[PDB]
Amino acid sequence: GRIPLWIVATVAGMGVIVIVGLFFYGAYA
Amino acid sequence: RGWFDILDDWLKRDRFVFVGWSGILLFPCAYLALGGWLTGTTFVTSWYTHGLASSYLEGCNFLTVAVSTPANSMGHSLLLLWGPEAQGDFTRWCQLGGLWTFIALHGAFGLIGFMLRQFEIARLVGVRPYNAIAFSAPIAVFVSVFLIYPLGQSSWFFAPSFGVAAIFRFLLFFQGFHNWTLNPFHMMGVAGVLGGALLCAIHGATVENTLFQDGEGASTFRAFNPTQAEETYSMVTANRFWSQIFGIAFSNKRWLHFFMLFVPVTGLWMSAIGVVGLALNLRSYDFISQEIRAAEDPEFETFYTKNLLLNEGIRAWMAPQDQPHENFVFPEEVLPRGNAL
Amino acid sequence: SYPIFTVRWVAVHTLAVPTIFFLGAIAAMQFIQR
Amino acid sequence: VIAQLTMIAMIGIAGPMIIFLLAVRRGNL
Amino acid sequence: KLPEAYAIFDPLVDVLPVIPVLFLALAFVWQAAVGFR
Amino acid sequence: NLWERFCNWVTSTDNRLYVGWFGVIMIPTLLAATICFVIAFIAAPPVDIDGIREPVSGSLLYGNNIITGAVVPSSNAIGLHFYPIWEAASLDEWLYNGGPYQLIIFHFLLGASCYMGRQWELSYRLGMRPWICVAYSAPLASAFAVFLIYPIGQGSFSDGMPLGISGTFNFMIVFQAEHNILMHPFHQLGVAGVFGGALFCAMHGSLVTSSLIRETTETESANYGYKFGQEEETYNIVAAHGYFGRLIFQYASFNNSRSLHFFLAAWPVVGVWFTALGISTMAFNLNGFNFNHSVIDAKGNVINTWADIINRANLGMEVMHER
Amino acid sequence: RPFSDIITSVRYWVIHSITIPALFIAGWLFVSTGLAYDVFGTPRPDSYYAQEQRSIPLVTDRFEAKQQVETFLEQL
Amino acid sequence: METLKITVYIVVTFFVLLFVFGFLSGDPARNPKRK
Amino acid sequence: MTILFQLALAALVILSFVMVIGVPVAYASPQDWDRSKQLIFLGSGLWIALVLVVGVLNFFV
Amino acid sequence: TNRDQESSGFAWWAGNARLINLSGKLLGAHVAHAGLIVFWAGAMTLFELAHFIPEKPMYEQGLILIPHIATLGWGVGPGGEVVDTFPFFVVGVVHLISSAVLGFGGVYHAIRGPETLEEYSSFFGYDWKDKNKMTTILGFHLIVLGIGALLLVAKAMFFGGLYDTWAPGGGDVRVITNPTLDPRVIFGYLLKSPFGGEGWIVSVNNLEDVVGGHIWIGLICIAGGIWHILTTPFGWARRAFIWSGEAYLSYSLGALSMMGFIATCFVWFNNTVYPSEFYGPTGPEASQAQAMTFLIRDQKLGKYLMRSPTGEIIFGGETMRFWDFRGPWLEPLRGPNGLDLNKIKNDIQPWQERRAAEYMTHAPLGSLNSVGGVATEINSVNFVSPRSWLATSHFVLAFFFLVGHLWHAGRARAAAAGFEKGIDRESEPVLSMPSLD
Ligand code: CLA
Ligand code: CLA
Ligand code: CLA
Ligand code: CLA
Ligand code: CLA
Ligand SMILES: CC1=C(/C=C/C(C)=C/C=C/C(C)=C/C=C/C=C(C)/C=C/C=C(C)/C=C/C2=C(C)CCCC2(C)C)C(C)(C)CCC1
Ligand SMILES: CC1=C(/C=C/C(C)=C/C=C/C(C)=C/C=C/C=C(C)/C=C/C=C(C)/C=C/C2=C(C)CCCC2(C)C)C(C)(C)CCC1
Ligand SMILES: CC1=C(/C=C/C(C)=C/C=C/C(C)=C/C=C/C=C(C)/C=C/C=C(C)/C=C/C2=C(C)CCCC2(C)C)C(C)(C)CCC1
Ligand SMILES: CC1=C(/C=C/C(C)=C/C=C/C(C)=C/C=C/C=C(C)/C=C/C=C(C)/C=C/C2=C(C)CCCC2(C)C)C(C)(C)CCC1
Ligand SMILES: [Cl-]
Ligand SMILES: [Fe+2]
Repeated sequence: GRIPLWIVATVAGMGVIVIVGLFFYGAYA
Repeated sequence: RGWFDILDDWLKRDRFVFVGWSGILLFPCAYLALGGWLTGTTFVTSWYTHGLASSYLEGCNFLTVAVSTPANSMGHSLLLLWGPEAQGDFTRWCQLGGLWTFIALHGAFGLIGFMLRQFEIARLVGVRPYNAIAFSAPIAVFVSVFLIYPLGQSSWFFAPSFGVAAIFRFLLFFQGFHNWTLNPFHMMGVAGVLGGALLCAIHGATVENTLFQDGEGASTFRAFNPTQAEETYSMVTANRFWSQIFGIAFSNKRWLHFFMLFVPVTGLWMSAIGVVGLALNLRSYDFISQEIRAAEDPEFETFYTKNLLLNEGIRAWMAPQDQPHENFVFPEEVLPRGNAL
Repeated sequence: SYPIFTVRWVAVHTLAVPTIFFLGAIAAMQFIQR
Repeated sequence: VIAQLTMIAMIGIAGPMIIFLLAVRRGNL
Repeated sequence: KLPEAYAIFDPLVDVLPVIPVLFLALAFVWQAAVGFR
Repeated sequence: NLWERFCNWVTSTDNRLYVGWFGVIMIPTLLAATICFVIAFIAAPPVDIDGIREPVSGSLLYGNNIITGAVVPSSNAIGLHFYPIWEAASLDEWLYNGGPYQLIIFHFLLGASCYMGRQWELSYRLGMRPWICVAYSAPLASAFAVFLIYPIGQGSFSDGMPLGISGTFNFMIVFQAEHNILMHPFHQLGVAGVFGGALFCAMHGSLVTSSLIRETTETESANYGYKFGQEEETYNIVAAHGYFGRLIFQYASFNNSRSLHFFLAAWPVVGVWFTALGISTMAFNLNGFNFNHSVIDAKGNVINTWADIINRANLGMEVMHER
Repeated sequence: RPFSDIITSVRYWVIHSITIPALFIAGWLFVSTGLAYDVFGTPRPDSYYAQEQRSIPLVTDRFEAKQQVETFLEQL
Repeated sequence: METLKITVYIVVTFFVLLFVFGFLSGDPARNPKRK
Repeated sequence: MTILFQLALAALVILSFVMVIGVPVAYASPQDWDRSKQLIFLGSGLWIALVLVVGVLNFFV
Repeated sequence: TNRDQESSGFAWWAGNARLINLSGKLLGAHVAHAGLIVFWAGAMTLFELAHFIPEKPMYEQGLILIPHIATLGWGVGPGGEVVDTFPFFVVGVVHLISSAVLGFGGVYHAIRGPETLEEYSSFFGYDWKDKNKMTTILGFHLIVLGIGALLLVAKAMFFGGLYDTWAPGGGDVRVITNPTLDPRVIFGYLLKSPFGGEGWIVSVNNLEDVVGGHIWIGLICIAGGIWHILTTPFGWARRAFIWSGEAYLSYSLGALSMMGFIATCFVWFNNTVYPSEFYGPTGPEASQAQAMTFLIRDQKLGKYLMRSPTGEIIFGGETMRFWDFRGPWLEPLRGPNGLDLNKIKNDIQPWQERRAAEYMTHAPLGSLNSVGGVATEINSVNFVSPRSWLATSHFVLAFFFLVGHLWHAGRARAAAAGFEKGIDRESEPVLSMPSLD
């Protein structure tokens, strides 16, 4: 039915963290 | 009714984002300025105008990307995409710095649109338009720095580029070439900004620490009701505290909030006046009496003379790469050094 | 009940579609041999 | 390398996995 | 490096010091699960 | 007895200026620092801030105006040594080596710490919540960073900020030369703190001024619409919130006055905390980001960025401020 | 119309699990093909300089700057 | 120099002792609420 | 015994993952908690034994 | 029970303040946090060990925890050379396993354990206003801390010793046989000026004084623990302090802030308990080593000496601000009047020259993206000294803990007096006062 809002928030945060970490990894490479 | 009244009714409907008549100017121009900055810092080089890499595609990071100014040989050309420099070629337009003038002009008209939006919403809601009056100071700063200052100088090249490290270069350029810290209008601007930050912190802390107990919760935020008529904090206690701590205190809340309006707006306006002066190289570079004294007396040394030496070093060591159109070749012997004096 | 395509939708998508396009472009830049 | 990313993704799922399991089981979360 | 028998656990050791920070994040996840009540 | 009457007077809320115990430390130290600062700024002799016996004249009587005048920091030969008047052979030697700077900064730092304590003390005596002193801890940390912590890290009070206007500008330029503070994220957080503090100050002032409830006529100032100690609020926060919610979107606008004023306190205080910590960490030579030669082409040639222009300017400052 | 009420629905995530990866891949292919270099005129890492000479191709004319850029691009 | 040192030491000691014994003299009771 | 010690360490890692992900979800869900308690007791004893075994097998490699 | 705003009065962002009058859950939070600390110790040790090259110096590899183990003499030999790396592994593994145990206990007491301990026990159940119980717990913890200090003493005197950088030849692991138990020297360190050339307790320059001071501090902590177990606070102490949990927290916050500042200055200046073989040279050490190396070169070809404010022969130039530096590679060459020119011409050893060159190269100068050299350097070397990282991090932590001390001390006073939630509208204290003018 409805996805819980905290699940959406957590996965969006993890995607944001992965994107930022990829940018820093490229900054070191 | 007529088509104008129907359009006016639709433009001023309550929605999530208010549009208004001013939205027609604001939203396209603000969108284009922001999107042009993102596009330039992601993809567009500064190799042919500055000899610099300034995009993510070239390997720069968030601090070092910039939409750089056009080359000095462009003069003050508007650099329209259909203009005689680009001639409709989008790629050449990007290589020649046309995105800088794109962002600057669309940002200027977007700032106009935002101030008109402030007026329009103040008129519809029913409040006085003091927010637009306060927004006149960032507009004055933007116009003086990004438009009036390069128009006074030789070209758009000496305007600030839209980037973090480019703005830092602009700061250091103004120190080295203009002695901008010595300018009294910049001093009034610094006083306005720092006093505004002080007033912000001190008013927030004073209100937070003179609150009335309006609930039994230890976290006091929920004890405020937006529709209540009583003030949420004690002005008498705050006045007493600052009278006994500092000597003086606000006793009129309206004068306090007008003063919070007044201080940073006046500071930014004074700094804009100083930048207008710097557009014509009307600097506060030196004190004539101190220069005469230093010329007569070789042992006379103040912090002002040391700052002049630092400015000379900045100019000579940054000019060949910061102004590559001039083809400055400074041999190592003419470069100022501390062990050479 | 609630409509789909409003002014809020246009504002969100004009900010969000090029954001995802640019993020993909910037990641592909992260995997470029310097 | 793939092993380090796999392990950190495994742990960073394992935390929210505890939260999700406790939310499903209706515990004292 | 590590002792030579402890050789296939190098990625795990590489991600070990990160873990306490996640605990802080975990609190917010838990607080998001209960709606920050 | 005498001590009880003295204690009742010291902690009295009926004094025009509150003293308190923090005040019995604060008043003599700040008075000493003020008197010594005025005398040094007017009439101090030149100070050999280096050891090369080439003194820097900072007072008004020796050829400075208000802008160029300063109290010169103590000598590099002193270093971090405690240099009171009695540790010099003569008063002229104490003045020559920059002893007034040490006296002024030590009394000032002590007095300003006790100013923070006195703010807490009066808030306690008036039944207030106590956290105005926490907000004051951000400029106090900045003063400690530029007067004490940076000299400790660099190993000499000659590297403290001079007590003047042009001396302050010299401190800024040399700091950028040696540490690249503009590229330090803590200083960037500080700039965000002060620019945002000015923005939010102008914003809150303009929004409260915009929504003032009509109590007067056009022939009188609107400030007379407010009376000191009135129970009712002088402006309509609902109207201001409706305006600001329509200006951006509804959920970017505070509807809670207490949350709004906490944000007003919190933003510049945290920003100035971080910039004070930035000065304090560059004291131990943990400098700003160094992006020199970060773009290389296929043939190995360096492609300059804006950071390399900043580096050239920093090199120009660095070769000038030495020797 | 509430943002939480739509991002917590399933239809939103079906539509955007389709659309968001396609836009990400489109940006990825915009860079990884090299079309971005051609569109915005950004030099490739081997085309900053000529074969041997190390001169930055600054433009020095206003009305023939396009020809100066074309002349430099014709040298590599 | 030394008489100045003794004078400064006496004054500093006097004010520091004032501070310490003043905050020892029932300071939490000196508030308009409880005690 | 390189193969035995590596297997013991892998079992220690897997059991530590089970205990990390399973002890709080049993402590905070008190329904039918006797079985959960005996499972936690067995897991803790096996974890202590695995730590001791990994230490001595490290000494025996 | 008390896990929301309505029941507790605290929001989610102050939700740990819901633990104040809940002794079992508070104990769970503390034990779980201690598990976090031990976990970081073990995991960071294993991380540093995994990338550790024992041949290269530690300070070139971004290490802060392995130098702490090496300073205790575990795994090191003469000159700071690593002769074994297994003790680092043991320290990391034992910390990791103990952190698993502490995490189990913290999770148990936070979730499954009793919410309050006053029903289950009288020994562990406490009230914040119970001054005798608070002093009893303080006494227990004082005895534990004294035992820890004596554990350091036992490591120094009976189990291998400590790494002495002041040992002749270039430092070695030495057993401390004669600790300085004379209270005159120890409390002279306590009474020394913190300014330049004196430096307070940061200026301790031999391990005999370190071990003697730790014997004194262990005996003092044990005696104070016994004193607080067997006594109750006096009238002046009851009248002086606020007796509540937030007040005790604020007292500890002020103490920790002071300790953080002291540790910052200790790791920045002291090269005895932070040997330069492991942490790298100090700033003064690197500057003086540059002056020494330049003097040696220029003599190998009088240009680097001056006469100091007090008459000693010191190095010249900007390094004259660092003339109070003392180092093991330099003190053989310092005579009664300072640096003797004859000792630097015909009495120097190769190890001192090698130390001086290595320390000249690795000055504590770096950038936030870990690039060495001055701010105007190309991105050539990837090195920031561990001294810089430790000093900067602990200054930041010490300042924020001073801020937290101010916050919690003010809130404890306001809450004890009863106006922490705001001003009572019905009786505002300023309104009953007469006007100032
Ligand atoms: C709010 C809307 C708005 C506004 C105010 C502007 C404003 C501007 N844009 Mg712009 N733009 C917009 C939206 C807007 N834009 C949108 C939505 C796009 C994307 C499609 C663009 C894309 C764009 C590009 C690509 C460029 C600009 C540029 C410019 C600048 C110069 C424009 C110029 O010289 O033409 C002025 C033209 C008019 C004012 C039209 C007046 C119409 C008259 C009054 C009616 C009568 C005309 C008549 C019927 C026609 C007869 C013609 C016949 C004789 C042949 C100017 C600041 C240029 C720039 O920034 O240079 C650096 C540029 O190159 N714009
Ligand atoms: C060091 C960090 C730390 C620690 C130890 C605690 C500890 C605690 N908090 Mg807390 N908190 C923290 C940070 C921390 N907090 C932060 C950063 C915030 C801000 C978001 C909060 C906000 C907050 C609120 C708002 C509340 C608490 C409460 C509590 C207490 C009860 C929690 C509970 O019942 O869990 C319930 C949650 C669960 C059962 C979910 C599972 C969580 C488990 C423990 C995860 C364990 C993971 C770990 C890897 C397992 C290892 C086990 C293995 C060793 C065998 C507990 C003592 C509550 C309280 O005071 O109670 C009266 C309360 O209302 N906290
Ligand atoms: C041993 C130290 C210690 C202890 C036990 C406490 C305990 C407490 N504090 Mg306190 N505090 C401390 C140090 C400490 N503090 C310090 C050093 C400061 C200064 C910054 C403060 C400032 C402070 C304030 C301003 C307040 C408290 C409050 C509280 C109470 C509730 C805390 C809570 O739920 O937080 C929940 C935890 C969070 C919301 C987490 C916040 C996240 C932090 C700020 C960012 C961390 C960044 C990290 C270090 C690095 C980046 C990580 C990366 C992921 C980005 C509780 C009694 C509250 C109170 O008075 O209640 C009575 C309150 O309002 N504290
Ligand atoms: C700060 C530390 C601390 C404190 C004060 C307590 C306090 C308590 N625990 Mg607890 N516990 C802790 C840590 C702590 N625990 C840890 C780390 C674990 C995981 C192993 C546990 C696991 C645990 C369980 C599973 C239970 C308790 C229970 C109890 C309660 C009764 C204890 C009793 O009767 O034992 C009497 C005293 C002893 C048996 C003596 C124990 C001596 C130990 C084993 C040796 C210690 C050596 C040395 C001093 C410690 C050095 C550690 C150092 C490295 C830090 C009491 C409130 C019980 C409870 O609440 O029931 C309702 C219960 O069932 N605890
Ligand atoms: C963690 C350590 C700790 C803590 C928190 C306490 C806490 C306490 N002790 Mg205590 N104590 C300890 C360790 C500790 N003790 C140890 C190890 C010993 C053995 C030596 C003692 C011996 C002891 C005795 C004999 C007495 C106490 C007392 C007290 C109580 C009053 C504290 C007070 O007003 O002192 C604050 C200190 C002062 C008011 C003295 C003036 C300090 C000046 C102003 C500051 C100077 C320091 C300055 C910052 C510079 C630092 C370095 C300097 C020395 C050069 C309080 C409950 C008293 C009590 O009530 O007994 C039950 C008491 O008479 N303690
Ligand atoms: C110029 C031009 C144009 C235009 C275009 C446009 C309009 C575009 C747009 C564009 C866009 C519109 C883009 C976007 C982008 C974005 C991005 C790229 C983003 C990123 C992000 C990130 C990175 C994130 C961040 C964050 C934040 C901010 C906060 C928190 C943290 C984080 C980090 C998460 C046209 C053709 C018309 C015309 C011609 C010219
Ligand atoms: C030693 C080791 C181990 C252990 C481990 C552990 C102990 C773990 C834990 C872990 C954990 C404990 C984890 C956690 C995680 C978490 C996460 C990953 C989270 C995140 C978060 C986020 C993403 C957020 C979001 C949000 C919210 C929710 C709200 C607001 C908004 C935001 C966005 C902020 C093992 C067994 C493996 C094995 C052996 C080794
Ligand atoms: C209360 C609570 C909390 C917290 C919690 C905590 C904080 C906990 C802790 C916990 C902990 C603290 C844990 C720990 C764990 C650990 C473990 C489980 C470990 C394991 C390990 C192992 C298994 C090892 C292995 C090895 C070896 C033996 C050698 C070398 C290699 C390797 C590494 C593989 C929170 C905030 C969330 C929320 C609210 C509630
Ligand atoms: C190990 C060692 C050592 C030794 C050490 C020692 C022996 C220490 C001790 C120390 C000590 C023995 C310390 C003490 C401290 C103290 C303090 C820190 C105090 C505080 C106080 C207070 C806080 C008070 C307050 C008050 C007042 C002011 C008034 C009234 C109110 C009240 C109560 C609040 C040495 C260096 C030789 C060497 C190296 C190693
Ligand atoms: Cl200079
Ligand atoms: Fe206000």
